[PDB]
Order: sequence, then C-alpha cells, then structure tokens
Amino acid sequence: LNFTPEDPAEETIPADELHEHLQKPSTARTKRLKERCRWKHASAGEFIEKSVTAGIERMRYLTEAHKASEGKPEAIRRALGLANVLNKSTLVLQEDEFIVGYHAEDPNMFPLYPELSHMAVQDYLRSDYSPQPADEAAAINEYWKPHSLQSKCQPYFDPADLGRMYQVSSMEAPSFASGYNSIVPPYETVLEDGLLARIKLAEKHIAEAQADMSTFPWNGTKGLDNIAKIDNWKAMVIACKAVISWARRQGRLCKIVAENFETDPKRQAELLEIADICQRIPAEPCKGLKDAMQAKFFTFLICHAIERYASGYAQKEDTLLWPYYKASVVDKKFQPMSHMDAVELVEMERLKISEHGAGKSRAYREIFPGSNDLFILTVGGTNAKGEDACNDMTDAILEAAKRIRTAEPSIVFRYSKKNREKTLRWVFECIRDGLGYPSIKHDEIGTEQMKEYAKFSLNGNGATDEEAHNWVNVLCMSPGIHGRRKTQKTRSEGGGSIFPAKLLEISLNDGYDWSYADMQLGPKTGDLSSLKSFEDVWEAFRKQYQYAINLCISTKDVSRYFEQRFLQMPFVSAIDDGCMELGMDACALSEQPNGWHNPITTIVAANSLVAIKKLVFEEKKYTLEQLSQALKANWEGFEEMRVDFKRAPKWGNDDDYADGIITRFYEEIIGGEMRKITNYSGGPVMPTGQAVGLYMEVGSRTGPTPDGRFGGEAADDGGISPYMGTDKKGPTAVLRSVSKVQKLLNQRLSVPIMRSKHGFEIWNSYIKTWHDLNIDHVQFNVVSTDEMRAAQREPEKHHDLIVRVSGYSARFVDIPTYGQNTIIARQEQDFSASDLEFLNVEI
Amino acid sequence: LNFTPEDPAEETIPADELHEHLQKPSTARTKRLKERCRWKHASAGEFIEKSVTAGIERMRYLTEAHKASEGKPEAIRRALGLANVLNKSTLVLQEDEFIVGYHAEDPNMFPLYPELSHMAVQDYLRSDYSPQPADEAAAINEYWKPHSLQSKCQPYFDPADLGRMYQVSSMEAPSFASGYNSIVPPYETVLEDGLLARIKLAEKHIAEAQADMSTFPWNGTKGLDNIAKIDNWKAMVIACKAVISWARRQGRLCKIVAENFETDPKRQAELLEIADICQRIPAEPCKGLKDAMQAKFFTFLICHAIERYASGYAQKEDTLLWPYYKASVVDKKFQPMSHMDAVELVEMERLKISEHGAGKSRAYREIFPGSNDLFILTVGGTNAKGEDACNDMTDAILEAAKRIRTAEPSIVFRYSKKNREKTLRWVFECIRDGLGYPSIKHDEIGTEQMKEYAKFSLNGNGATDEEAHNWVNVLCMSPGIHGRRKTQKTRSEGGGSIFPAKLLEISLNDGYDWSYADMQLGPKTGDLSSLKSFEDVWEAFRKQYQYAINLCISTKDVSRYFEQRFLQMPFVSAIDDGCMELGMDACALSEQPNGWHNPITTIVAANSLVAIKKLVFEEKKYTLEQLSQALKANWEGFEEMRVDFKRAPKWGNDDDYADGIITRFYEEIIGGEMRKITNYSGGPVMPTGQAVGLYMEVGSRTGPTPDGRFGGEAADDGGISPYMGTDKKGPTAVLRSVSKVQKLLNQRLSVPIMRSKHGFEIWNSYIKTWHDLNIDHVQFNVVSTDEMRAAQREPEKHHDLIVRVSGYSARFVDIPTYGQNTIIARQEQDFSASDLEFLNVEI
Amino acid sequence: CANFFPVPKDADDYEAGKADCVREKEDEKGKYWLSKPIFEN
Amino acid sequence: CANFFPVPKDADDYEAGKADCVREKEDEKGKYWLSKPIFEN
Ligand SMILES: [Cl-]
Ligand SMILES: [Cl-]
Repeated sequence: LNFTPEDPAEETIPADELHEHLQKPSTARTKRLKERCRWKHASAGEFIEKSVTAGIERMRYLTEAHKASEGKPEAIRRALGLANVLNKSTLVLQEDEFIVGYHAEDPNMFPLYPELSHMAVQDYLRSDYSPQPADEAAAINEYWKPHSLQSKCQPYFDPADLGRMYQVSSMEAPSFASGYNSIVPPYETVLEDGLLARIKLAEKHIAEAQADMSTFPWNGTKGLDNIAKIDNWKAMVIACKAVISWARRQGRLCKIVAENFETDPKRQAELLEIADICQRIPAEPCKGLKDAMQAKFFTFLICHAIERYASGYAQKEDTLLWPYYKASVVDKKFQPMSHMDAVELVEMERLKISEHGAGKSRAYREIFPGSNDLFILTVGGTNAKGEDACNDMTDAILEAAKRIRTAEPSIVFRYSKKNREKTLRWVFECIRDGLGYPSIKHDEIGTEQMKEYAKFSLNGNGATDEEAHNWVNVLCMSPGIHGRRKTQKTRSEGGGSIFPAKLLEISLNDGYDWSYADMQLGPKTGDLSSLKSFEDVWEAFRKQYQYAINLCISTKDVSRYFEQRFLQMPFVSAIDDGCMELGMDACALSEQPNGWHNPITTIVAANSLVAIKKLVFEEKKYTLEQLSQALKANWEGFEEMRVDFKRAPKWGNDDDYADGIITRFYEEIIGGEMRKITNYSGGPVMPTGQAVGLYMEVGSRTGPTPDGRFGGEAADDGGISPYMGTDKKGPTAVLRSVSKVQKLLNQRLSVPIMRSKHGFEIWNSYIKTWHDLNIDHVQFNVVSTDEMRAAQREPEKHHDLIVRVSGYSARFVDIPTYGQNTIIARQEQDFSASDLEFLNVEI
Repeated sequence: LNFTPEDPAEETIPADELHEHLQKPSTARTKRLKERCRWKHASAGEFIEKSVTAGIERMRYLTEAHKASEGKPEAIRRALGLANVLNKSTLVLQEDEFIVGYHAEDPNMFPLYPELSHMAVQDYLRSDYSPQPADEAAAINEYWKPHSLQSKCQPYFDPADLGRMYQVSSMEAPSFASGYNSIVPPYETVLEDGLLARIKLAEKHIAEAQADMSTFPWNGTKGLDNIAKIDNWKAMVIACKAVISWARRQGRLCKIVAENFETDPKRQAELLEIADICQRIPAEPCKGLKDAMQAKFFTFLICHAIERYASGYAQKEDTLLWPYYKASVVDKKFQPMSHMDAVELVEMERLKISEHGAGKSRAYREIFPGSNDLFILTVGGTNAKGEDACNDMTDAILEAAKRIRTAEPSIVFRYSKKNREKTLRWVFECIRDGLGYPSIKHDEIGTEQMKEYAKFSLNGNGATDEEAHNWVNVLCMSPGIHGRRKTQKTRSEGGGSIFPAKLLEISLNDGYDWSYADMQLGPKTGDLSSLKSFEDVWEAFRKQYQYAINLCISTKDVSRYFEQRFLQMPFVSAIDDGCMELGMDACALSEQPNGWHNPITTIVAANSLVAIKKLVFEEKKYTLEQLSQALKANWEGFEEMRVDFKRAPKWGNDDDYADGIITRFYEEIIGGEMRKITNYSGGPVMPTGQAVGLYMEVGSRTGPTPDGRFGGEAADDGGISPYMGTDKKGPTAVLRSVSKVQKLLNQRLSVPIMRSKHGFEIWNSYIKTWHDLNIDHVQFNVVSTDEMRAAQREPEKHHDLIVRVSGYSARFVDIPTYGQNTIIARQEQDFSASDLEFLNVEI
Repeated sequence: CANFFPVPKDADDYEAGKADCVREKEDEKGKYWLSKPIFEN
Repeated sequence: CANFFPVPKDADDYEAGKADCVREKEDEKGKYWLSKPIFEN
C-alpha cells in the first residue's frame, strides 16, 4: 500500500535527479569505456561529438576496385569491391576494448556509400562532415553516379511521380533514392560453421557445376544455368577469404600493440587473447562466448556497414549466443567465464554499438533526434516447441542494459505466458529505470504472421511451423525470421511508410497539397463541387491511397530488381544456407516473404472522415467549401466549427457510428486495397500499425485536419496509440481501444509505484492482460516531469537521463528543446481500483 | 551429235582464253565500274589491291560511346554505340555508283571489331594493315579486352580445352574467339514497313509497358518483366533513328556533290535521284526497285558490318525484290524500269559487294584463298503452296551474274521440278561460263528440314508448313528460314566444324596429336596395347568424338548466353516481328531452331576404320603397333602395306563389308552421338555433309591415315564427294555413292559439250536425275586445263578466268600456285551412253 | 580540299554549328567524295 | 609515429614488401592505434 522506494538509498536521492544514480557498470573497464565512449548520435542536424565526420577510404577503395573489375560478372565485381575495401582499410584498435573492430579508417568516422544514392553522398559533400579530400570524394561521387542504385531505378518511373515521393508528405521516398536499408544477418551460420567451411562448400559446388558443363551430352537449355551459380559461388569465396584476412589483420594489430606499444602487462596479455580470437574467428567455428561475441560483431560490421549500409541490429541474441554462453559460463568447456563476465561482455557490446558511426543520410537523422541509428535486438519469446526460450543469456543481456544505461541498442522482448518470472523481472528492471526498453511484442501474433507469409513461398520453402517461432524485429515494428536461412536480406522486401492523413487532406483539394509541398501531390480525383455525396469522398480517398501505395511497393520491387543485378552481397549470400545451396544472390533468392509497409497517421484520417460524413452530408451543417475554407484558414475563424468537428464521434469511444466507419475504413481501404498488391516474393503486402518517429516530422508536414487539429500540430501518439489528451477513461481504456483492431502502444507509468517493491507485480499483471487483449506492441515511459524540467535547466547534470521518444530511446539532454517539450507534455497515467480489477491483479 | 560452239564466234576464239571473251556488261557504266572496282579479296595472307587496310573510325566511336554509356542498360548502350558510329562516321560516295553507301571512312578500308575478339584485333595491330593511328588502336583494343565477347566466355571453360580448340585440328575454334559470325537479315520488314513504322511500334509498346507498371494493383512477380522489354524497345528506337539519319546524311552527300562537285549534268540529275531515294529509304516503305535495292544494301551494311560483323549474304533475293521489280518493271507504277535496267542494277550490286571490305580475322582469309568473304544468296525454289517461285527477277539476277562475271557473290539455286525452263536456262548460262555458281540445292530436302526443326520451338512458334518453303542458305551449306521473323540471328545458333579424320588419328595415339599440334589433343582413351578388340577402337573414337562435339556446341551456347546480354543487336531486333512483339533481343529470342554443325573429312575416317577391322583384327595381318609405326613413318617403309590398306574395301564400291560399317558409323557415332546434344534453341544438333574449303587447310593439318593417304595429302574432294582419283565408274557412279547417305557434290563437266546447243538438255537431264536421287547439294566446274595452265604462264592475260574452289568461286590468277595446281589436277568427267540411259535423257 | 557545308536546321542530325566537311579525292581507281561531320572547327 | 611492421610470409594477406604502418594516436577521448597496409614506401 505504501509506495516507498525498494532501495532505501533512493529515499534521500532528489527525485529530479533519480536517473543520475542508477548506472552501475559491472567493472571499472566498462565504466571508463562509457566515460570515453565515442558517441555518434546527432541532434538538430549536428553530431553531438565534435570529431564526428565522414571517412573516404571505403569510397576510394570501392571505386578503385570497380574500375579494375570492368567486364567481370557483377557478383564477382561486388566481391572484389568488398575485398579491396577490407584488404586496404586502416584498422582501429582502442584502449580497454575487448570486442574489437571498426568500419572506417578513423574511430571518429563513418564510411559513405556512393554505390547507393548519389543525392545522399552529395549532401555530405555539401556539409561540414564531408569526406576528405573533398575534391577526390566529389570525383568519386561523380564516377559512381551512373552506376548508383538510384540512377538505375529512376528511368522506370515518371519523374513527376518521383518528385511527389521526394517531398516525403504522402509517401516515403524510395530506398534507392535515400540509400536507407535493413537486414537480418544469418549470424547462426558464421558462429556454427565458420567462414573456411563456407568457402569449401562453395568451391565444391563450383567443381560440380564445371563438371556438369563438360558432361556429355550437353544441353543448352539447362547447362547455361551453371553460369550464374559459378559466378555467385566464386564471389562468395572472394568475399569470405577477404573477411578472414581482414579479421586476422585486425588480430595482428592487437599482437603488434601488445608487443610494441602497450605498457600494461595486464592489457598486453588481454590483447594476445584477442589476437588469438581474431585469428581463429570467424575462420573457424566459435567454441566460446568470447568467440561468439566477436564473430557476431565482425558479421555485423560487414552486413550493416562495410559490404552495404543496413540500418538495424536485428537478431535473436539470447538464443543465438546461448550455446556459447553455455560452453563458457555453464559448462566452462572453452573460454571459462562467470555470469558477470558475460554481463561485462554485453556491456562492451552496447558500447561498441554506441560508437558505431552510421553513414546514413541527413534526412534520416532528423526523424530520430538525439540518436545514432536504430539498433533493435530481440530476446525472449518461445522455441520451436512453443516452450519458453528465456535463459541466463537473456538475463545477462538485460542486466548489462540496466547497468551501462546506453540509449542504444534498444531491445524488443517477445512476451509469452511461458516466459519464466526470473527473466521478466530483469525486463522490469530496465523499464523501471526509465530506459524505455525492452519494448514488448506479442509472441504468438508474430509467430502466426510468419506462418501466414510462409504459404506464399515461391520455391515452397517458407518457414515451417517450428521455424515460425524463430522471429525477430527487423527494425522497430515488423517481425522477421532469424537463423541460417530464409532471413530478410533487404528493406526492398519490407519497410517504408505511407500517410493516410496526407492522402485525406489532398482528397479535399483535388490531389493538391496546399499546406506543405505547395504542389500537386496526387491525381485530380475531382474538386469540391464534383463531390456531391459521402460515397464520392470515400472513392476520392481510395484513388489517392491506391495511387500512393502502388508507387510505394513498385519502387521497392524495381529496386529489388537492380539490387540483385548490380548490388550483389556475396558475403551475406555465403552465410545463407539457401543461397549457398542454390548458388543465388541474397537479394535474388527470397524463400520467406515478408512484405510489410507502414500506415502512419491512420487514426487521424480515420476520425476526420467520421466528422465529414455526419456534419456535411448527413446533417448538412456545413458544406465542403466552408470546411475547406476553415482548413485553409488554419481555424483562424470558425472556432465554434472547430470544436464541433472535434466533438464529433471519435475512435475509442465505443461509438457505433464512429467505430462502424473506421472498421470499414481499415479492412476495405487501408488494409484491403493494400493486400491486393503482390511484391517480389510472391506474398501480399500487409499493413503495420506503428509509427517510427515519423509522426513528429510528418505531423509538421501535414496540414489542419477536421479531427480538430491545427496546422502542423503533431501528432498521433503512436501508430495506433490515441491522440494526446484524448484518453480520459484511464490506461485500461487505452487497452480497450487498441484491441479493437484485429484485421504500437506508448504508455507512461508513475515513478513511485514502479520504484517500489510492489512495482513488478503491478507491471506483470498489466503485461498478462495486454497479452490477452491481443495487442501487438507496447512500450513504457517511467520518468517524472520534474527531472526532465531539471534536465532542461541544468543539462550538464543530467547526462544519463534516458527517455523513450518513439520506437527508440535517447538521452533527454541530447534532444532539442522543441522535442523535449513534446515528450514532457504527455500526461502520466495512473491506475485506479477499477483498472486493477480489469487486469485481474493479486497483491 | 556435233559439239560445235553454239556461238559461231567462239569457233575462232582460242580455247586457252575462252573465258576472257565471255564478260558482257549491260552498260558502259558497269563496264567502267568493273574495271575500277575496288576489289577486297586476298591471297597468301595479303590483299590483292595495295590500298586495302583497316579503318579506325568504328573502333574510335564505339569506344567513345561505350565510355559515355556506363551504367545504362546494355541493350541501350549497344544502340548508343551503333548510333555514335553512324552519326560521326565519314560517308563515302564514288563515281558511276547508283547503289551508294559504305561501312568505313575510306572506300579502300574495312572496320574492325574489338567488342568481339581481342586476339583478332591484336593480329591486325601486328600487321601491315593495322588501323591508324596504331597507338590509339592499341589503346582501344586494350580498353575493350575485358568487355570483349572472348573474355566473357573463356572463364567457363578449361584453358586446356580452349587450347585444343585453338589448334584448329580436331575442332574449329569457338566463334567468340575468332569473331566469325553469320546472320539471315529480315530484309522483308525494312522494305515493306520502313524504319519510321518500326519506331512507332516500339514507342507504342513502351507507353503500354509504362502504363502497365503504373497500373493498380502492382504485381512484383509480373510487373518487373516490363523492364527488359522497355530497355529493348528503347534501344530499337535509338538504333532505327540512327540508321535513318545515317541514310539521309548519305543522301545529303549526293546532293552536295551534285550541286558543288559533279560537272556532268547527267550524273548530277542521277545523284539527285539517289538523294531522293536515300531521303525516303529506309525511313519510308519501298515503292520501287531502286528503293528496294538501296534499302537491302543499307540493311546489309548494318547487319553484316556496322552493328556487328557477320559473314554471309543470306537472302531470298528474287522473292524478296519481286514485289518491287513488279512495281517498277512490270506495272511501272513507281520508278519505271526496263528489264535491262534491273539487270544493270543487280550488276552494280555485285560490284558493291565486290568492294565490301570484310573486317574478318586473318585465320579466315587463309581457308578461302583469292576471296574477299563468303557472300551467298539464294534464288529459285518454291513458294508456300509448293508452286514454282522462279520469276523474271530471278532471271535478272542470273543474267547480271553471267554478264558482269564477278567471283562474288556466289548464288544458290533451290531446284524443284516445278521450276520453269526459262529460269533454268539462265542457271545453265552461268554454269556453262564456268562461274561455278549457281550451285544446286534440293528444294524439298531443305523444306523438310525446316519443318523438322519447327517442332522444337520453345515458344511453339516455329516455321509453319507454308513458312518452311521460305528457306535460304545461311552460308555455304546449311538451310535457314528467311522473312520478317524466325530468321537465324547468329552463328552461335548454327555453324562450325569438326574433323573425324583427326579424331581417328589421335584415337590411335592415346588422344595425342603427333602429326600437327604435337600435343595432347584428346582424352587419354588408352594406348595401343589396351586396345585388344575392334570394339575398343570403336569406343576409343567414340569418346574422342563425344568430347570434341561437346566442346563445339557448349562454346556456341555459352557465346549465345553473353551475346544477348552484352552484344545486343537492337537494329536487327527492330526489324524482326518476333523481337518487336515480345520486346526481346535478336540473340535472346529464338523461335525457329537451326542447330547445325559440319562434319568435315568424315569419309576419310570412315574408310580408314574398315581397313583397320579387316587387316588388324580379322585377318591379323598387321598389329596396331606396326600400323602406328607405318603412320609415324609417313609410309616411308611398309609400301606393300600402304597399297594393301588402300586396297581394302572402300566407300562407294557397293561393298557389303565396307558399306555396312560406314552406315553404322554415320547413324550411331557421327550423327547419333551428335543428335544427343540439345542447343540453346531447344532443338537437336544435326550434321551437315559438306566442306567449306577447310579440307585444303585441315588436310594439311591432318596426318597420314590408313586409307592410303600420306602425311598432309589433302584431301576429301568435298563433304561427301569421293576422294580424288578414286571414282573410276563414271560421273553416274558418283551420284550412286552420295545418294547412299540419307540418315556437297563437286563435279567437272567437259567444256565442248557445254558450250554447244545440246548443252542445256544434257545438263538439265543430269539435274532431274540428281533431284530424284535425293542428293542435297551439287556444284559444277566447266573449265579446260589448258586455259588454267595458260593462266599460270601469263596471268596478266587471264584476269577474268573464274574457277570453283570449294563452297565459293574465285579468280584463278588470284589463287596461289600451290592452290591452282590442286584444282587443275582434278580429272574432267565425261558421260558415256550408259550414263545417258541412267539419266533418262531424250535428244 | 576541305569544304564546309552547314547542316540544314530541319535535318535529323542537325546540331548547333554542325557541318559536313566534303572533300574530293582520287586515287588510281577513280574519284570519290568523303563527308565528315565537324563542329565549327 | 609511423612504425613499419613487415607482414609475415605465412599471413593470408602477405605480399612482397608489404607491411603494417602502425601509428599510435590519442585525442580527448582516449588512446587508439591505426594499422595501414603499405608497400615499402
Ligand atoms: Cl520494422
Ligand atoms: Cl551454312
């Protein structure tokens, strides 16, 4: 009944600086490593650390190799490109590091990608972070321009349509234009088999293919199939051999420094251990946890930075590292460790990620203020038999997060009722410390979505019912298979956003966006006078949505077409059992379909339509001309009219008239018309109820809407979360509203009840109810307003304060004042006795 | 009964200079044009005319365009390559010319092809005919090396195997290594439709494809198919627009010269007519014969020289030009002409071809001494209804050949009993003048071979029963569909040679060629001791043949693979109804299969095997070691042994023991094992009983054989023709021998009986019998030995003496003394009373 | 022998300052003319 | 700070006259080392 802090030490600690006393690094080493951490996060279009700038070695060595590889098969050229980069790159070794490696010539730098988007590199050339020398980089960007993925996709689209997508108002810009990307790396293959084994497999396949081509009698209708296979397998060998050499040259650096530079005998012996690890790994199979963690990081560098840029950190880390945690900690067969040693190791991993400079474009640094890049790993969930997957490696991951307190990487916890309590308590510890993560995903919901997509497999080799349990978050919102095979290899497969709120706004202006772009954003579906009935505004929005979603998916498939032809990824292909077996490129082979796309600001356009039908066509209180006049005036006049449109029946009020329209709006237009589209993998394109921080930007990109919003008033709280200051029936009612959609939840909990000894039981009771209501996602914010206000006044005393923005976490002081005030304004929800009965609690 | 010359003027003309009084140009213009003809034929690795050398403009402008077209689709890059060549090329206009145009910057020159074979261009760089400047050309050849067709095909073959093919002893070198090529141009489309119409078709298809890609709902499993189509159609437009501009710039040259340079008012008015023709043609449909002849030549230049090198002149010229002959001569609707005007026009065509410098490699100038290139056109035959196809255009073609007396182009006459006598007499006139052409092909045999191949069509759109009558000789020996569609586009489809005589020789030496290459030419099938029975030498040759033929076809299909991917021919594609309809490249789309390959020196290896079975394994007179010793000694010793092996039962002697082996040798090994191979077009690879002058070279490349031959004694008279000095039962017996093979005939006729008034009846009677014996091919040589001897003594007095070498005709004085003596030595066959009864003659 | 002939503005290959360089030549065989596209020297 | 370290003859990346140029650096954050492949100056 009493909400005293579980730790008596917090009784004396001022509430406006609580989170400045929560961090507790497992060792002195990780304490030093956090203090001297080379942060790469940025704010207001500017990096927080002063030394952060772009490198040029990748651009240089990729260009050199490309010129020299003319005439050769593109797959091999790409392998030779990666090889040249790895062979000639300056390697980096820092002090106190155990997990070593980097993706640039300088630890403060980040590589660029002229082979992707010409515009993206151009923007860095015109910035304070341009690669040096600036003239050489400019020459490199000009050389790559006709070979860029952007230049290959553009001719097959009306330049007028592309301009509409480049506005980023109704449609997100295509990935070939931005260079943005995601991937789920087959880490399991590297750790289990090693790269030498993959080379031997490829070499054997080549000899078999060559033997077939010289086999009498020849068949020209079949024999020529070996050409693409041999080219792919040869590229895999080149790529793998380069990574091994690159990892061993990294180890040689450790040996050199330990023998010629390092003065501390403790560090010297440590660097020699790291040298032995880099020597064997990833050439040989991993035998211990230290090997596994190093392999995983090496593999991460190649797949997400060196071979190609790919935002994300998708992996099932606990399940992935468990066999090596077991060999090291549990059985102590190789590299004997304690549980705390594992905790320190994960701490060091989080720091390496915190130092990972992302060569992403500027446009994708604005949508996520105060962050480096979106790094989201997944833990928990269930195994193949539906049994609990949680283990001590899971706990080690979670404890390290709580201890080191870094905003990145974020964590997704797949919640099942099978999940043991001991792990759940660790989940709660991170949340109660206001980290914003682990966010909670519905285990069964995601598993079923893997089974559904598996049916559309072109080669009939989708994920089995057992393999469906092996899923992770690709980025912030969407599920995806992990493992040695059938993993998503590109953002072209799944990802991207569409904004129905913008589609509706232009639907009342003949496809013309007057508020933001000041141009024709959609097709001329008709003027206000042509629209004589509510059925016409329903078809006006339909054609706007159809036209928009068609461009969104077509641009990704066209990108996919040229990605497998000119942007081959022979390394990723080498560590995929499917690609290695069939001799195909990672982008070419797509065994497990996963075509998602994100409808953001859907509820905003949904509520607006209800107010239109009733006030304009049913009651005839206002004509479409007056409403359009009221919008274009940004509610300067028509104040009694504005409050009347907000008064109109909304979503989440159990209103038959309102809910009856939204239901028909989601299953027929938003989800119906979208399901009609088939992507590259032969599967349907299904919606994702979520908002990846776009709402803050898009909300400023969308005009005033008949839901009561002014011009630029941003936004929807989440992808399905209720509008700010609209939920007036408690936190339990928010659970009632989201659960209605069956064909992302942001919540703020009170600090005192969470820092108490009764905190876990209340939180767990909420989660169990949340799971029973079949809600897909939920994240929690545990931070007092006073501490945020104190962080605004004296930022230099609140560096370790971490808050949850959207789909990611960030340091509150590294967020612009405009962004801070937006997060603060949100009301902290409390639980009543009626709510507790609904959650079926038991104290 | 009396063999007096039909022309009393020949009674006084000395027999040793008869053919120096046969030429009779229709006009003074063509008489001048033959006298000042810029001949391009070569002898002993040296051009006859002194000014003949290679150009560089094509190499230069193709290289410039390729550098500038980086990143673009290969089909479009190839179109831009052709465009740049056509746009910037120096155009040539000569005096007395009516048919205008050229394929180089200088009328004495010929372009080169670095995009094909690096070695071929390299050989010209190391010659007295290197393109100038030599350093720039060397830089151009080095740039193209990794992009060359040769460099793209080589990695997919054992370098040891390629070296065996490069020896040109048992296998002909692959086309990607030599650059040699053939094509059957769809002339019908150009003349009937014009290029502007083809552009409009392509543009319409593009708009339809673009409309489909933006059609809701999108389908990524289908929609991406439009990419390759749009790229192809765009390339067709670029290519066509360039040819039109190129032809009109050619016309502008005529106008300029007529207005500023030409002083003769007759020629001025003529050049203005040519200017009007080039302006409309081939942009617009042809309306007259002059338009048609100009279109055909323009189209020939692009398809055989400018867009790509392609040896040959395949076309059904009489049937092709007939509608325009009819409009001009017969109906006089447009460009009114007399029959003689048509004769003069064809005369001028033969001269333009005689001036056409071929950029073919040196290696293919040695096999055909005294010739420019193999230009073979086809006339006669039957139409779709099996009725006679002969017309007055046929006669005009034949008369022009007799009048102008040029060695090139050669003519193939498809003989049917439906063929009218008036045309047959014109055929006889060319033969009786000793031109060596028209050679005679069996009409029905070729037509049936088109029906058979039609069944294996991958898209089920092979030649119909009516379309099967529309066939021509691709080169010297093989039949192929002509028309607006389904025509052969590359030598990769059909062509190439294999030499069983060499396969047998190395079969008795463990696959080692000791006589020529002095290296391991085949697989180690076993030594002489391992071979204990005749069944072993039959399997030894089998494995040698299987290994050889497999490389022959695989190398062509691999070439085909990269030809459609990097060597696209957008112009040829544009004038093909199939390619235009399906949006595919000419090399990609293969509707009518035509996979042939040439077994040369088959009879030599056939006869040798009979002598082996009987003398070594049946009678045990000599062991395999003694026979091998006799061969390696080149019959220095074992003279009684040599005459004994020649004494052994041969082919064509009606010997049951001999014919029983050859029959089993042809249907099981030569044709059986070869039919087992399927090529790119999904059809079988069937043999061609013929010899395209290779026997003179290969005969010097093959060692002594157990058929009685010494080392280097060359060779087989033809592809199925009996060995020289072996036919001892008359010319009728030669007809008996060839007709045995059902699962090329060279003949020499006596001058006096052919120059008489009874010549035609005897010749016609022979042809009718030849047709009934189902013999595929036959050519005739009508020239006295005395005239050839007189040509050797005083060559400057016998310039117009033309003889038949192999599959082509050449001037006797332009043939090396070694080559001359080979043709002279052949015995002139005479017809007895017994032969006349067998031919069913009637005087 | 170099004579400049400006390309007509209605020609398919017309470009700014483009012209045909027509030169008359004659060897032992006969007379001929060469037309090379040049851009205002 | 430029120190040349010859690449061992048994290394995967071994080439003639190849060496690692190891240089020690240190900014406001901390100390680190850079290894750049160089070919005998
Ligand atoms: Cl996602
Ligand atoms: Cl042929």
